Amino acid sequence: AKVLCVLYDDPTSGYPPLYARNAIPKIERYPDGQTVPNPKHIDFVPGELLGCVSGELGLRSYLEDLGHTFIVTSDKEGPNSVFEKELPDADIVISQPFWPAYLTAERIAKAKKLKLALTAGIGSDHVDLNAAIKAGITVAEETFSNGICVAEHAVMMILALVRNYLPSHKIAEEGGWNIADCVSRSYDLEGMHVGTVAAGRIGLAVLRRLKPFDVKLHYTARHRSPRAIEDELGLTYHATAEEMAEVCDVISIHAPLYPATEHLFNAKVLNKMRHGSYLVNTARAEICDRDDIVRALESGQLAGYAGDVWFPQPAPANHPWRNMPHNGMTPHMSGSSLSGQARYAAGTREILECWFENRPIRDEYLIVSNGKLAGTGAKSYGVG
Amino acid sequence: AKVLCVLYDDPTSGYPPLYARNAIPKIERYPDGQTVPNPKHIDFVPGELLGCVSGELGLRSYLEDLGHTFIVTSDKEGPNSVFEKELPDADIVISQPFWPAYLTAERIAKAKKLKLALTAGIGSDHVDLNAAIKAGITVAEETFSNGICVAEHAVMMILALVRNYLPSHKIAEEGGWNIADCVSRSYDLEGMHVGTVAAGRIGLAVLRRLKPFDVKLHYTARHRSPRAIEDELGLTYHATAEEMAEVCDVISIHAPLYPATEHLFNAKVLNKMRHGSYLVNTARAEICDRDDIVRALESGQLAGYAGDVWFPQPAPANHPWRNMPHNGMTPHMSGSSLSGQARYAAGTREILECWFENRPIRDEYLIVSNGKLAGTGAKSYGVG
Ligand SMILES: NC(=O)c1ccc[n+]([C@@H]2O[C@H](COP(=O)([O-])OP(=O)(O)OC[C@H]3O[C@@H](n4cnc5c(N)ncnc54)[C@H](O)[C@@H]3O)[C@@H](O)[C@H]2O)c1
Ligand SMILES: NC(=O)c1ccc[n+]([C@@H]2O[C@H](COP(=O)([O-])OP(=O)(O)OC[C@H]3O[C@@H](n4cnc5c(N)ncnc54)[C@H](O)[C@@H]3O)[C@@H](O)[C@H]2O)c1
Repeated sequence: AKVLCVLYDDPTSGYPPLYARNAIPKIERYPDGQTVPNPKHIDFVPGELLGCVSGELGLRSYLEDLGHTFIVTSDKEGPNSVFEKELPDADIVISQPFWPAYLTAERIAKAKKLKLALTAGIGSDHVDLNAAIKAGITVAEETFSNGICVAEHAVMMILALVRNYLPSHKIAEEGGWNIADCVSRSYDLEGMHVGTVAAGRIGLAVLRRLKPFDVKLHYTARHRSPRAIEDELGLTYHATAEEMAEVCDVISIHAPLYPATEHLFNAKVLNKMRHGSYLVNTARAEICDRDDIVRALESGQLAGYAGDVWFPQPAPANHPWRNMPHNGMTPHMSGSSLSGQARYAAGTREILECWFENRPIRDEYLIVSNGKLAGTGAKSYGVG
Repeated sequence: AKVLCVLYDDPTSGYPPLYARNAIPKIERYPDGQTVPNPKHIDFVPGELLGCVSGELGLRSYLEDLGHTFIVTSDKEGPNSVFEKELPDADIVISQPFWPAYLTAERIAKAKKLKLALTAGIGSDHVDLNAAIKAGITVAEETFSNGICVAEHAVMMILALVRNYLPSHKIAEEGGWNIADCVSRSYDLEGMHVGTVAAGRIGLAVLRRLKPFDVKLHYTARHRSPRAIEDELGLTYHATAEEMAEVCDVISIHAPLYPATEHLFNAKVLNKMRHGSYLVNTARAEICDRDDIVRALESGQLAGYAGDVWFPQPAPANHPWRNMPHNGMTPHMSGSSLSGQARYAAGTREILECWFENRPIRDEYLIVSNGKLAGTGAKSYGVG
């Protein structure tokens, strides 16, 4: 088979990078009991940079020894990119959400050999799922592989916004002190009302991390969580995002992107919050209305916004989220921490081993299978 | 009586600042059961900026209606400052750790009428406690008033360092994407060994917030914390900082500054840490050896350092912690969040009410009284 794999470019300083440490923690299970990936072998040391062109997700020896061809590129934009030129006869396509090879309906039609669209990471919305369903393509991802990474990044951003960390660090760097300027917009998180959109794998991980900050917790969901979870954490449930928006000082988004969540957080919802609220989005950018977020920050309706997700990806140099007021953005990096990469690279290999050996891909990894939403896709996504 | 009060300058934009929100959460009690301050009245709305010259800690009407004189200044450096000029006949001196009016033995000797040195906030190491003891000066601070603020700031900084937030935000602001550059030094906190120096009010708050991140928790103290605490958090105790350094990926300092803790974190301790470890210090700068920290970052012995405390304060524009590699510094701001300010300003007034009415200052607020370490000072500090 031909495996076509799109990864981001190597570090500016070169590959490999100079690693700050020589090992990372050993993770065996996710909080819900799911085991970390179980490929037969891995051809990397956990902690290595795997998600860039030279890193290759550690897959080359494995694929070529079986007689498959493995094409790796970062060049993914337009009909003249390496990606689109190599697409028509690729059996399998792999890319990461951080540098996504979009499989639009038009591209799927051109992909005459495509049978498996494999996300390296979590979130397969860069694939047109309706088109994949119609084309009979399997869509899968490494569920939970980098979910805790996102949960940490989200809680970090909540804190940085509320406490006014980023402008205060700039003052330290620039030679200032200026305590009054630092703290004129600095609040404690303690006692605020904080809500998550969804309490899935990441949403629940965030709620658990927020609990000892002594905030009052809220959430919305497609499907309400068990009573035991609500009792454990002291959750207040809301039937809609609008309802939650009315009562929360901070909201963090943790739902997947699909038609029913597209532009969920637009002006109508933003305006339901109390002036000077905070919004963190480490889910997907288009869950928010891009320009309404800017407008909310310019008016102070939002006191701050932060996230690592953008649309499109990569974000153009002039994307308005870069320099809008009171933002805490990063490029899309959370799930690509070196710790996270170890797990999703291992899961990518695990899935390929199953696929090539005619064994099932884990149900929890499935998004689309045999012409319908399947596995986690059937539980978490919609196509309406 | 004459009250001499040193506060930091007003915001550059003017006073009052434009507030992001009009109200803050109501806190009634601290986690150990201690009640928040109980002055008879407050002359401010919680949420207002109080720690600057125009804010006056909300004290002017209270003091002036009682016939006391109230001098507020930010000018605190040298014998020609408003502070040192007004000092000789001041009965009471108040300042905040964030912009501290240092009471050196020399200044205390000039202060012929000084009977009460009152810290607005937590931590009174800017007062020479030996000289205060000699002169029969009462030293007090508002215990717990901004402890949660510091704990939040410390956990925020831990995440920012480990995850490589700050350089990644700069990339987003500058128009880049560069995922490999962002994540070449980005790790999850999950599964790391994290230790605190002390498990006092702030240290315990930090340990509780760290717990749901699924880290392995350690601490060092002169004596063990209660079994209930160790069991709750799954704590591993170490007799010395050196011992804890050997096993932790991340350490956060939460002990007071006095002779036994001065330069505790010097090369000897730092070199016990594994190469690529992280250190956070929101306690006092001089618990670390300033230049040993710089060199540890330059060599990669530490992968990162962050804190909001410096020496001296304010830090000179050329202070080496500002631009040393891989830092997450802010000016000294954590305890002066608007949320914290409401509490310590209320407590400052409570202490003044007791003092003027000839009633005891709360034992937990006392550091020095009746010529010796007293209250919290006797339990937490030393005088070598
Ligand atoms: N750094 C990254 O790129 C990265 C990594 C992981 C996840 N993510 C994003 O976060 C999303 C969630 O991740 P997860 O691991 O928790 O997946 P998950 O499937 O376990 O949880 C998603 C939850 O969202 C709920 N949901 C669906 N529609 C909703 C709606 N309209 N309103 C409220 N809730 C709704 C689902 O029921 C589900 O419980 C991913 O789809 C992905 O987009 C990004
Ligand atoms: N960044 C900020 O804004 C800020 C604000 C306030 C206070 N602080 C600092 O944090 C310090 C602690 O605050 P707290 O409220 O938790 O006070 P605390 O008195 O409750 O806790 C101090 C703890 O340190 C322990 N300790 C004393 N000597 C020690 C030693 N030699 N080694 C290890 N542990 C030792 C004490 O026993 C005690 O448990 C303050 O003294 C202050 O310096 C920082």
